[PDB]
Amino acid sequence: GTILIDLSPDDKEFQSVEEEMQSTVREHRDGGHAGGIFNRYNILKIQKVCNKKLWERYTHRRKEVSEENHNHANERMLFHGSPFVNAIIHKGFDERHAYIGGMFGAGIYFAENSSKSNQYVYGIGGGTGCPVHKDRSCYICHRQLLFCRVTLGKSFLQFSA
Amino acid sequence: MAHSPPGHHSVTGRPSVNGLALAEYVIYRGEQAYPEYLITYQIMRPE
Ligand SMILES: CCOC(=O)c1ccc(-c2cc(=O)c3ccccc3o2)cc1
Ligand SMILES: [Zn+2]
Repeated sequence: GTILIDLSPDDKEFQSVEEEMQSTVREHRDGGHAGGIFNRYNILKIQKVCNKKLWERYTHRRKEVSEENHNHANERMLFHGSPFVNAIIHKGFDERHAYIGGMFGAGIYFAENSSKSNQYVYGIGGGTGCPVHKDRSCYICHRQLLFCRVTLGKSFLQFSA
Repeated sequence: MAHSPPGHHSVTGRPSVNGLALAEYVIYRGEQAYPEYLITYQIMRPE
């Protein structure tokens, strides 16, 4: 059911997304062990993901949340990095994409920092790095992230280190 | 997959120590997220 539509780098939708990606890079306390050492990205491509059935599933659940939270879905756009990106774009997020040992419990995790999501592109802690060179800091291999629409509704606030 | 705290639909991880770190979020239902954009990229080696 999924189709991918390529955005032109001249489209403002491309530019608005690229800017979100670039401006939310930060330094990480691991000094780059998991995600690599970098201040910015070379964006090679941005594609819009279109799936009718996955969209209606999202919008149906978004209405339920909104109605339980003073008509406020509390919808954000957030980053997600994962070895499962290909399964996610075809079949949607489920319990298989959960971070079972995450600090806030076994769920699906999203970041405001693109660089934080980048730490999981090759697996937890960056795994063993890119498939071709076994390098968590590979400057050659192509990486993929998702920029997702996420319904937070009433969110439990957990302060943390 | 676990459940959200009773009365909540998600968790917000808010860094209290690092000022420069933005928030992280968790949902416990797959249908509360839609993967809109697929971004292909390389990280770049600093100068
Ligand atoms: C073997 C696949 O590993 C997972 O279960 C897994 C774990 C975490 C993530 C993931 C992906 C993220 O984008 C992310 C963002 C903020 C905080 C934590 C995050 O964690 C993706 C997949
Ligand atoms: Zn590589």
